[PDB]
Amino acid sequence: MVTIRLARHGAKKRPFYQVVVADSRNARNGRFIERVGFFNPIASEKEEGTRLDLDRIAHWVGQGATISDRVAALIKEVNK
Amino acid sequence: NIKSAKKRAIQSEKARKHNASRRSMMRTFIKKVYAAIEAGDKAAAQKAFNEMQPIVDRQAAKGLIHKNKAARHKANLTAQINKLA
Amino acid sequence: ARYLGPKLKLSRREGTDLFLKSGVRAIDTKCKIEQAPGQHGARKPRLSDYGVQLREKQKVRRIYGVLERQFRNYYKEAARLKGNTGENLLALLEGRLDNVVYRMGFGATRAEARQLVSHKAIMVNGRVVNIASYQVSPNDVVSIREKAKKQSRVKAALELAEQREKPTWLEVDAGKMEGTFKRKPERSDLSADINEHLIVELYSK
Amino acid sequence: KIRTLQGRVVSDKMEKSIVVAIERFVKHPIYGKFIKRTTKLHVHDENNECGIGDVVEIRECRPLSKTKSWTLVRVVEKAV
RNA sequence: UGAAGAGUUUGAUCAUGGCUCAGAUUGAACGCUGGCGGCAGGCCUAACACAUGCAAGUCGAACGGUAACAGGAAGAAGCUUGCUUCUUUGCUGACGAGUGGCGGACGGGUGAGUAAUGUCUGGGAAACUGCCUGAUGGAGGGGGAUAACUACUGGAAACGGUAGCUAAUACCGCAUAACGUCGCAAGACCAAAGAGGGGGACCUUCGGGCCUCUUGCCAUCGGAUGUGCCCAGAUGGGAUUAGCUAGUAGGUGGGGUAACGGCUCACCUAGGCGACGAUCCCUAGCUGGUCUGAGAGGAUGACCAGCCACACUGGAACUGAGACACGGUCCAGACUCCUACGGGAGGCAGCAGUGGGGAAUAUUGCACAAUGGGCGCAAGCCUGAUGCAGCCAUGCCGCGUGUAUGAAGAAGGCCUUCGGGUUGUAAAGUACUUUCAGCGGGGAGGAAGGGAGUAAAGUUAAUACCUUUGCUCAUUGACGUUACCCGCAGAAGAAGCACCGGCUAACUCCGUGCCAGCAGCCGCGGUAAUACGGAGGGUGCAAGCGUUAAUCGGAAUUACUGGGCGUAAAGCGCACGCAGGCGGUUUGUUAAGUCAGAUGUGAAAUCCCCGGGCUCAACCUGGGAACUGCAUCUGAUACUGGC
Repeated sequence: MVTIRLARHGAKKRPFYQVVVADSRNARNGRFIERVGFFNPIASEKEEGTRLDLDRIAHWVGQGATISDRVAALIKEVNK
Repeated sequence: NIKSAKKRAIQSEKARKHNASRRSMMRTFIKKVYAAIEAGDKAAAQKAFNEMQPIVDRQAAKGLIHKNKAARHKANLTAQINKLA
Repeated sequence: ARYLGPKLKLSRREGTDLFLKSGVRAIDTKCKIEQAPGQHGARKPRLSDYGVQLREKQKVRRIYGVLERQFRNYYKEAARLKGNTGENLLALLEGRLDNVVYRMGFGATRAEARQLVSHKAIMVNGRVVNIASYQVSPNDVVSIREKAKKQSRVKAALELAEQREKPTWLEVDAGKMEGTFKRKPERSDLSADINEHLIVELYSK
Repeated sequence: KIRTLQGRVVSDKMEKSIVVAIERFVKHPIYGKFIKRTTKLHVHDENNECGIGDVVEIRECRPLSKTKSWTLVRVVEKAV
């Protein structure tokens, strides 16, 4: 059961939040199939927010994986 | 308490009085073919073979013996009737 | 931790005035400085090289106020990317916020500057910084906040700095009490081009 | 084919099998000297004409019995 | 590419040689002392047992029923007599249990068992997929019980036994037979259910029909992760441990599964493993990695990611896509609590607490607000998950315990070229200033969906209901004395501990007189002991200091890198044979060794190296190296191997 999701990364105080394609078996953030970018809450001196690989997500959505709502609108605002 | 074991303790006997009944029934219709090879005639044995397939098909079309076991039982007994004189 | 207790014993062991109780009590010494650390030294002299190496290990870090663990942590960044550890370490110790606030004239000592940094009075890149373990970036701004500019101790620190020479690797406008740090200094421009053979072998084994 | 080797027969006591000896051809991982190192395969043979001390050619396959994942191809040299 | 060497046998002196040490790593331990913020760590022992409470529930948009709240209806007309009480009824929004469904196999805990056909790396062929999310069709109608509830029989009761009622999207047939399967063949076989809303024309007990939106049922073929099965190549130690194996090794007939196979039953054979180490014992879970050192090779696999195995103990079964099933079933064992004497029921190696076993290891913490996962068409519910506080110097990191004034040196001590020196500017008393804590006033961000509006030819019957990405408005917070900001008091709330002959930095007075003691090593102790005691002074680390242990280093002290055998350990009395190790001088062939170039794999994290942000580093991370390998092609052909 594969899905495209915004994964919990860096937990306490300053998290990074990576976006991944992964299988719903077992763990919340265990094994993944492709890591496609980062949400990154920090804008301090940097333009490195909301990044996504538009070749890799298109190779999964509607052709093997589902998409999570917290990524389903991110795909339209990538590094905007 | 309840979980799933309390239900399974009564519904698995209700299944043993339906599914395992048909397992034993099918095995009896199979045993009745090994008698028909002692009738002195090939057409009397072919009569008893098409008396046995209709219960093997009932377990194959329902998807309990469809992967190999139906094709194995049908082939094994087809060879015993093609062996007659 | 840091050292506490009698102060003249410190200037006596360093053989040098530390600006500790150094008003009219500094004039023509008569205070055992440059004379008598402890009380003995002339009758059964051992002259041990381990003792001079131990003396260098105190000497090199106490001037910056940094403790052993802090000093070996800067040496870890001097010993990577080949040797020349005495010149590469100099750039790290001279880049400290307590050293830079002292070179901008706001303290009469690095400890007085470190104690002005703790008192929330110093801001870097437009925001307040209260740690001396910071490192200043080149062509970046260092400034003092309004509620500290008229303090008699800070007034006397800028009054001392304007009676001395200027460090060329920074600039400060006394009409704003603000300006920029240009670069980390060079060991041959901060003093002279010489070899010090102990500091290049210091610490470990 | 995935793996194909040549080796020497050491047991012919079987009616659908033989035991074949093969070499590792390996550098010792710390003492650096080369060694032959003889390892055994139990090989499928339904013809039963190859015999002890003969040289044989063998191919790797799916399991045919327990400890039996190789089958005979050719008799390479006859030892009489 | 990184680079610690020294001490001791003796009259000794050079060699040789045992012993021992400085360092790094740790979840560590004892003891003395211990101030303030942060990140991490906090039963590696008995795999020993557990009081109290909580850990996986959920759905009335299937529905027999009604615990609860407010309403609708019907009664008593209540006393609780001026209100909206009491008692019924599923009418309605709803929902304590019951039927039914989804999921309970994950999220946590742990290293006992296991030297393993377990596990990792790299490949392989005979093998799986409920749900999720597509794709083509069906979408008719019946038959048969029962829980809840009510009684009978026993108990105080959990609850056993026994009669009766009754509903279904539950249970089972018939017709149909698909995108399924079979015989030459008439043919032979496997289904299924609606439900909530809305409305144009017309009918209407204006609920119903009909149409239509949202969402369900049944069959079959995909999408894509992951699971079973097998084979090379490796894994702690050992041979003054040598034999071990009747399902073991192999054949010949019959069976079982989703598939492999001595998986399994029977009839026959004597094989197989083992010195390149079987049998057996102690120890030990596997990998990414971690990590000592000059490096090799080991050591070490707590934390984070992925495997194995366990679930007090042993052994089975039921059910499913999936179980030799943590907190399920069931039998038996070992241990325990409750009794009115019917007997009954358990297992915290989950989260918090408690007792043993020990050198030794958190609160009987706040809430579900958000986020994940489970259920729900959805508002929601569930959570010791998770958010998010405490306790403990166990490691590391940022930051402390404030400033000025003070004598040819007060009083005391210590040592007196008896002249002075020195603890010490330290103290007294006198004045200034507060980081950190304590205490106030202000005060975020984590908040969005949801409630209402607006808009979208939304899917329709375009702006009813409903519904969604944005937009306009009122709002939803456990943590919290939070992040951050400004103030209110007072130096107030704060400094230890070894070390001082030599290695080894700090000096040498008196007492004791081989005692009393010291100690890591050398060595010290009988009348000035630089080594003990007692001293005053002096050095170094520092919320740590001393005193140890584990695992390494120094250790070449198991020798690859890198030894010893004339005499400092050991050349075995000599010749014969031999698995293995080495092999003339050339041409031709092969590409196993080797070497070259491609396609892969060596996950994410990480040392090294280059960029960025948190007040710096740690931390959070963008990138490049690297994991020297192991596979799948293509290629050179000198030399070792093979021909």
